[PDB]
Parts: sequence; structure tokens; C-alpha cells
Amino acid sequence: ARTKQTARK
Amino acid sequence: PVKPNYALKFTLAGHTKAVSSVKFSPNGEWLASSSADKLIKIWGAYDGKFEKTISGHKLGISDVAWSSDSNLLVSASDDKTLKIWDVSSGKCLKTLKGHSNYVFCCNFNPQSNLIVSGSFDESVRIWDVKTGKCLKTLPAHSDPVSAVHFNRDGSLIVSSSYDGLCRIWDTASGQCLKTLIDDDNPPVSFVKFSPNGKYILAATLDNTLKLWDYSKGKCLKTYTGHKNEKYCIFANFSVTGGKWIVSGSEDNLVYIWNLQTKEIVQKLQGHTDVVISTACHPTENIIASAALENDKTIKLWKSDC
Repeated sequence: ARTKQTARK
Repeated sequence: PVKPNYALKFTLAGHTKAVSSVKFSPNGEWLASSSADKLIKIWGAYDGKFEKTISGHKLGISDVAWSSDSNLLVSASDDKTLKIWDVSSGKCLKTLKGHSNYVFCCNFNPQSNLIVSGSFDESVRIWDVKTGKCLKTLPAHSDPVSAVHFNRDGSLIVSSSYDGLCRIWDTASGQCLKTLIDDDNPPVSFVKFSPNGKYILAATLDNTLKLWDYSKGKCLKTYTGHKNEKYCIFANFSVTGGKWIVSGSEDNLVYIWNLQTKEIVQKLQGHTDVVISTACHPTENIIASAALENDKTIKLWKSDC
């Protein structure tokens, strides 16, 4: 997962 | 030293998808890397020579961490497990099961009898290294847990989350001792204790690093100028020569700041994608950096100070 964007702004 | 002079020594290729984390062994001989490719790789810290691949996770790995013995490694995977590995044999010694979603972050305590993990399931888990059993599940956050780290004697854990909080936990009791908050509440993408255990360094997804005295609830330093709005990028204290803060950046550079003055002292150019992870060698002025999918390499850099 860390290598993908998974967060709100 | 006014400024460091890090220069590229090696580029380590081998991973087949984005690299997620790099960590030097406590004795300085090895670098371990993890990747979205489901693999851990071991490399010589000084000659950059590929040593071995360690495999077994069913999905991508977001983090790895070393035991104080420089032989055990733990990995945190999207397959909802952590695995403990014997690096000398490459064997999985046990699989830590309990999280209900991606395991994102992990660390051994200094005693190396416990492992702490953070997950997209919004919990922090504390694990017995010897039995592989989960000792405590902390209902730590209200969104994915981005980082977990033990302090200098393992008595405390710091956790960060997309929920906008950093929390300090008593390891033995599992009790939350302190919550740090920001009025504008940006997601907290990384955190760790300072080497002396008195401060925490916290990254937020508004392109900012902050050094906090967590006991006083006081922010002491801010480091800016890099790009960090999207990914959970590792940051570090560099203490072998000059006192620096080191971080990756979404503009493909490694940033280095003066810890006291907060000024950028070097930017390391060479990667061709986001530098998701950096690590500082325990005794030498050596930085390892690692990048995402367009790049997939680890770089080793060396400075005189």
C-alpha cells in the first residue's frame, strides 16, 4: 500500500 | 560542519515494482529493502552488492525492521500479516496474524522481544517475538496508522495516522499518555522518536516536518521546502556527523536540513520517481534512498560529514 496514494488531502 | 557533501556511490537494481522501505542493520553491515513486489532484498551496505531475496508474503510489503541482533527481520504486508525472518537462512520463523487490513508499519523494541505494528484497520498491535502472539491491540486511531516507533528503551510507542493525530503510548500498559493535535488537522504520514527519546519528528501531508517536545505539547522546529502531499515518506535524524534531518520528497529528491537552523543544506538528485524512503547508517555518514515505480532502485550516498 505505501507505494500507492491512500490519504485525504 | 556547515553542510554535508553526500555523493552517489551505488544504485541498487532488482526489485520489480516500487520500493517501499529501506533500513540498515544495527551493526551497519546490511541494508534491507521491501517492495510492492512482495519481496525483501538484502544488500551489502558498503559495496552495494545484492546478497539475497527473501520471499513468502502473498501481497506487497510496506515496511521492514531489524532486530538488535542484526539477524531477525520483521515485514509488514498488505496480506494482513507480519512475518519474522531469519536473515541468515532467509526462512520465515513465524507469521503474525490478527490485523484485519493492510499492515503498513513495524518496528522491534530495543530489547528486541517485542514488535509494534500499525495497520489500515486503525489499530496498533504489540507482539511477542518469541511466541508470535499478539499481546495487545490498541484502538489507536480513527483512520489508517501510518507509522509506529519505540523510544530509546522501548517504554513508549509513538503512532501517527491519517486521522491527523500523533499519540504516545505506554508499552507495558497500552495506555495513551499524550495526543498531539493540529488545529487544521492535516493527515500525519510519518512519525518517529529522536535518538535521545525526548522529541518526535512528525510528517504531515502539507509539505511539512515538525519536531515536537511531546511532553510539553510544544513544536520546536519546522522543516519545509520539500514536496510531501501524497505518500507516507520516511524521515530520519542523521547523527553520525553533522546533526541533520533527512527525508524523501515527491519531487524525486532527498532533502537534508540543518536540525537547529532548519535550513536546507543539501538536495540529492538522481532518482526518477518519488523518494518514498531514506535511512541513515548507524555509524558512517551514509544515506540509503529508495523510489517508486518509474525508478524501482535504491541509492547509497556517502558524505565526509
